[PDB]
Amino acid sequence: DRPRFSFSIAAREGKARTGTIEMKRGVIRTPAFMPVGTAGADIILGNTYHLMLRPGAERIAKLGGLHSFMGWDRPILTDSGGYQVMSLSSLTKQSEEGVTFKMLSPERSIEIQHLLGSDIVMAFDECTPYPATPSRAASSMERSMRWAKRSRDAFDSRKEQAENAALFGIQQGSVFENLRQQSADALAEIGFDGYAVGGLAVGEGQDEMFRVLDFSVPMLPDDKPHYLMGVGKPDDIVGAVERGIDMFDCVLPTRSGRNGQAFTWDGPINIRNARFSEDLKPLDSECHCAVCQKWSRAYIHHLIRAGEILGAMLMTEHNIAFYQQLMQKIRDSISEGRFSQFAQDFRARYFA
Amino acid sequence: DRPRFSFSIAAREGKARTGTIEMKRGVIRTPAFMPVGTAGADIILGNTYHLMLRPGAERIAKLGGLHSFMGWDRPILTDSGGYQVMSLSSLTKQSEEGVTFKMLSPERSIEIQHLLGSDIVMAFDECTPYPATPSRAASSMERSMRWAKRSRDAFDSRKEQAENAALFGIQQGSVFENLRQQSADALAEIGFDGYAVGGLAVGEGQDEMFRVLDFSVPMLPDDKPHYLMGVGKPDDIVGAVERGIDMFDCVLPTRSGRNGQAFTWDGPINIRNARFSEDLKPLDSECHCAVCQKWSRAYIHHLIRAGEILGAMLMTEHNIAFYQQLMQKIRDSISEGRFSQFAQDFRARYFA
Ligand SMILES: Nc1nc2c(CCc3ccccc3)c3nc[nH]c3cc2c(=O)[nH]1
Ligand SMILES: Nc1nc2c(CCc3ccccc3)c3nc[nH]c3cc2c(=O)[nH]1
Ligand SMILES: [Zn+2]
Ligand SMILES: [Zn+2]
Repeated sequence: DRPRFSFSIAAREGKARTGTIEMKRGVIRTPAFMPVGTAGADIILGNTYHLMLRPGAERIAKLGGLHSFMGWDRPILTDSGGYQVMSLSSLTKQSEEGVTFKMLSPERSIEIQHLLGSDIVMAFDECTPYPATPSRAASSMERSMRWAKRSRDAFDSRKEQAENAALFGIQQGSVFENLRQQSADALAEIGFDGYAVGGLAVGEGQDEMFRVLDFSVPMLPDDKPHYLMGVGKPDDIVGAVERGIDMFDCVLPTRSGRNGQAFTWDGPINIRNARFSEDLKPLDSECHCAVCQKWSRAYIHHLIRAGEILGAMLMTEHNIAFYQQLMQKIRDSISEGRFSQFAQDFRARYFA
Repeated sequence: DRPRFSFSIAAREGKARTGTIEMKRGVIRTPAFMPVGTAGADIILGNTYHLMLRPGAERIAKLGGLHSFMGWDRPILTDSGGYQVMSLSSLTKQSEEGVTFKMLSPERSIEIQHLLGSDIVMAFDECTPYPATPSRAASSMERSMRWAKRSRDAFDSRKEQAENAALFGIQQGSVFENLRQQSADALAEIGFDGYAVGGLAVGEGQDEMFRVLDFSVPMLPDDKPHYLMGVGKPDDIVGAVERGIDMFDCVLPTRSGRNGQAFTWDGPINIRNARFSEDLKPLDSECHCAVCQKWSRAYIHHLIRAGEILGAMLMTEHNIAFYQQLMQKIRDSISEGRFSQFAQDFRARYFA
């Protein structure tokens, strides 16, 4: 049987790495993109915030857990819920115990993720608002580090979870190198199975994010996976892999798919635009996905313009397939020692 | 090679028949349900009214026709467009030449369907409003019969269409037996490849529709397929097959699928209802579709309640699959001489 958690690096190029995470439910090839399970990927995302509200974490456990519920027997990552409460909820009330909204604490977060049955459990953190002064960023980071220890203990107190899932710590510190170093030191001292770079993809722009990644990723344990949360556009991913990131999630493939935007090797396109009404080429000339095997930009443009659900499904299937082809190309080129050439070739074509 | 059009009846029970329509692009097993191609079926529907407006019939021909456009190389039926103009358009203006809206004529209808490339072409008729007085129903029917002859001639003037497609005449006459007889006589004298019962599914209720079918279907040529337009609910189809109908279309599978209603052997259910929030059974216990193979009512209820497009796609896939399983069961039981028992068993379970 596979171990509970084992990360091995098969090849490197500069700061980039490619390898595998072994877990009881399957293997995850890295760098990995992790799509929302609500729709090939090796791991999908559960929506902790939505699930604790409908139908509730207890109801999901009663239904047999998220794997059974969603019909997905491979690994599932779940976020810890505070980021989502802090962005999509009202009348939020924060304190050292946790957050109240209309009480999510480290312990409750971990228990919710346990009842959901997810394989990769995120520590309960505070995604510090951007921008932030040094003092507020430090205060926030210090509380997240106390909350990280409380998450560690809650996770270790549940035998089924401690023996079958994995726990990731989330680095905070806003854009400040010394706070990122302190956060990294505190996490490493607690000890986690993986480490996420939190508090980015919060409006900072790609230049600032890349700058923060430049000094932040090397503070994490090299021998454990690095998860950049909430990122990102295809060029964000390529640049973040260049900076040592192993795992990604982003709202873009599914949000774009529902709003008429398709990702291609030549950049994104809005398929609703009239220039596609008679374009017989598939969404992308090279894409191996099923949509691109059967249908033209013209027919997908027509479905979406007509309001047919089929169109949004075909766009979403293509976008998710495109992201996985991107990750496959990143892994192959790292493994073959030509990732640097690939990144240059990707950006020249993607931005042309 | 298959012929342009050949209908053969393999077995009968009472007025019910089962058999096949051979056409150059494929075989159609009857009784047949014909789903909207905009999403196994043997024939799909093109939306003449929408397509003549976006992107236009000429643009579809420029793109290679509807088979190429939709990625579907099997038969396609198209309606003649007037029913749709008369129900979904504004500022309609009618005359002996045709209908003007914001000029669809028999000749233009046929040419539009030719440019679309459909395999089964509907005569350009007037679906008489319901209810209607004898005099208005007769006037309307008499114009549709003149229009049927004009459709015949337009169809025969286009060599590629006359040699590769099929043309159906549409009986009108509202609920009046003598007008239905006159309409049937006029169509048979013109001569068509199949005959549709038009002017039903316009609000009359199942009792009245079945009454009209009782005397109307036997006026049509027995040796040609009978197409009841716009029908219907599963119990409508079963009863119409009992009355000699061979072909059906209906908005229900796709409209229901987008609004939370799933058809089952035990009747329809609204999956959004709270009673399904913890129901681990598939949408239907017997259904062989992929959705019912993998997912519970509970998870589909959750997707739809959450607004996820995945849910509406899974409901639609199930509903269309259910209709085709219904038709398969009708064909098998007719062919095995137990359709009467089947209809009784279907209604007892469906309405229980
Ligand atoms: N816990 C946490 N989540 C973040 C997310 C959501 C990632 C997520 C993972 C899995 C499911 C849903 C959401 C961010 N999205 C954009 N920027 C983000 C920052 C953070 C962060 O600092 N902490
Ligand atoms: N031409 C025509 N169409 C009808 C339709 C649409 C069937 C159709 C077929 C293929 C595609 C779209 C629509 C009806 N729908 C409900 N009742 C109906 C009656 C008629 C009718 O009398 N004539
Ligand atoms: Zn594709
Ligand atoms: Zn089903």
